[PDB]
Parts: sequence; structure tokens; C-alpha cells
Amino acid sequence: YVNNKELLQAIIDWKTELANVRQNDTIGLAIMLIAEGLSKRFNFSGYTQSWKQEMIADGIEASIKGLHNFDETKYKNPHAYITQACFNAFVQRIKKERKEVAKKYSYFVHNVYDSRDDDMVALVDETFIQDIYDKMT
Amino acid sequence: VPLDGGRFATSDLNDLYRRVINRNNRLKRLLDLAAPDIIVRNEKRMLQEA
Repeated sequence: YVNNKELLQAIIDWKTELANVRQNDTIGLAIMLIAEGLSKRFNFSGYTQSWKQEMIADGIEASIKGLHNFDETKYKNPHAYITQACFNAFVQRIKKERKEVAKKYSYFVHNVYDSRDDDMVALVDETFIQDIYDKMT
Repeated sequence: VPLDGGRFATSDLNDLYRRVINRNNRLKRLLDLAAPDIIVRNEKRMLQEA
């Protein structure tokens, strides 16, 4: 993607300026770049475009705010910094959404009294078993 | 959920709504941070597509 070194440079420079408002966008473009490139990692990029959009949204904001604090004397690389930052942002988002739709399942399974006789047994067990599996976590 | 007997539907409207509303707040929030305008452009785009 992008030379980690030049990013160190730009961020050192925004450090120095913040020692005085905005920041350059070179580093910001690179952030978008790296977020979207990680998105194509193998554990993710697996299920759902729609989610993935919001995921990356999360991660981007997270990196934005978290750039505020990045030492140079230690952690001589900002690449991995933003990498794991977005990583955690993503897992946060996905857990939220997973248990949301889980909640939906839970609400569902608590309604079998609709109209008359002749119910079903096959499906209900599966909503149940998922609504259990997710709840295991 | 409709739940009106049989298999159950998902009434997926809210979802869009949900994600839609989501981006909106994000937009503000990121404007609230004085974000690099390139990415504010990006979020405007996300909102419009939503």
C-alpha cells in the first residue's frame, strides 16, 4: 500500500504543529487505504457487504480519534497501531450487530399462539438453537 | 417481525433505516471531531448512498 516511513513523518509533523486547527489528509487518505485493505483480510470479508460498510466506518472513526496519541520514541511504527485499532473497532461493531439480530430471534421464539391448531416443529428448533448458540457467548 | 403465522418475515425496512440513521450520527460525530475533509466527504457519500 503505502510507505510506513512517510507516515511516521507526517504524524511527527502534526505532533509538532499540535504543539502550537486541522491535520494533513495524506495520513488520512492512508488511513482509509489501510482500513479498506485490512477489510480484505481473510477472517473478515466473508459475510456481508452491508455490514462491512458500517464496520469500516467504525474502524475509520476509531483510527481518527486514536491518532491523537501515538508516541514515536516507542512504537516506531504507526502502521500496526492503526491496524489493531481498526481491528478492535471492527470486532466491537460485529459483536453488537450479532447480538442485536440474536435479540430479534429471542423475541420471535416467544410467540406460538397465532390462530388455530397445526403448528410447526422443524423450524422453531433452529431459531431456538441459534438463539442459544449466540447466547452462549 | 410480522409473525402472522407460517414462516416469519423480516420487515427489513428498519435495517436500512437503522444503518441509515447510523451513518447520520457518525457524520455529525466526525464533524464534531474536525475531521480531515477528505474523509468527511467519504461519510457524506456514505450518507447519500444510504
